[PDB]
Order: sequence, then C-alpha cells, then structure tokens
Amino acid sequence: LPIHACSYCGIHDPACVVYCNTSKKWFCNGRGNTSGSHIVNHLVRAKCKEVTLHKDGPLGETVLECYNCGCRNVFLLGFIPAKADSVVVLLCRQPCASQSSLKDINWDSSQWQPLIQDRCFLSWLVKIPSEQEQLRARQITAQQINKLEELWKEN
Ligand SMILES: [Zn+2]
Ligand SMILES: [Zn+2]
Ligand SMILES: [Zn+2]
Repeated sequence: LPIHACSYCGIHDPACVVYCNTSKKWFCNGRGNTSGSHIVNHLVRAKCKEVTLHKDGPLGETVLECYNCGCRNVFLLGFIPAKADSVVVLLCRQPCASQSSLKDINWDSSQWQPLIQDRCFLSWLVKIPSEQEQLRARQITAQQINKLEELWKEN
C-alpha cells in the first residue's frame, strides 16, 4: 500500500488523494460511509487548513494558495476562471477576490467559487473515486474516524 494512500480507507489513486501539510498524511476526495469527503472530514476534525495535491494529479504537485497574498487556508480559497481561456487563478474570497482588489483589471470577481463545495474539493482539482473503488477500501464509519483522529493526537 503506497505512501499516498488515504489514511482512512486506503484508496491510492494519485488523482483522488490530498496531502495535509500539518499532519503529513494523505486523505481521499471520496465520502465512503460518511457524509463529507475524507480530507474535509479530517480538515474539520483535526482543525487543519493547508493542503498539497499529488505529483500525478490533474494539477501536478501544487500547494493550494492564494495567488495574491499566499494565504493557504483552503476554506477561504476559491477560483476565478479567465475569460476565453483555461488558465484559472486561485484567490481569497476576501479581500483578494473583491471587485475593490481586482478592479476588473485581469480577473472578473463576480466569477469566484469556493474550492470546497458539498463538503469536498471540486472534481477537476481532485477527482472523486469511483463507486467500486470506494467499495474496495476500508468501510470506515464517522465514529471510527473520530476515534482514529484522537488515537493520532495522542502522538
Ligand atoms: Zn478515503
Ligand atoms: Zn491535518
Ligand atoms: Zn489572498
């Protein structure tokens, strides 16, 4: 089982996993038996904010951070598409993605959208594991997560 396997379930598709900078562990973008996806569960429970994407994923090894100020809080970051072009930019909801800051010089502020929606990352950032790949993994519940998380913070 590879180093980048989800610390909850063991899914190891490079496109599906997300690295957590603070706790140095990988978590997938699938929801399993839980109501949120695994990284989001972790980021909420462990009280974490910063992540990195896999070398082999859609965006290569990228630390997700605000283009303007370098703030890395994933709960605040969102993306703005470029018009007639696919060279997206990542910015803080505030103040970096405001019409005060952007002034419509290079980016259209009204076009901002959170990186995390529906308690998980957008599929083009981190792909969602398939139906059968989620079945092959460890069928963990929300209560085992909470205990595993606590068993970790012991160390
Ligand atoms: Zn997982
Ligand atoms: Zn963490
Ligand atoms: Zn910013």
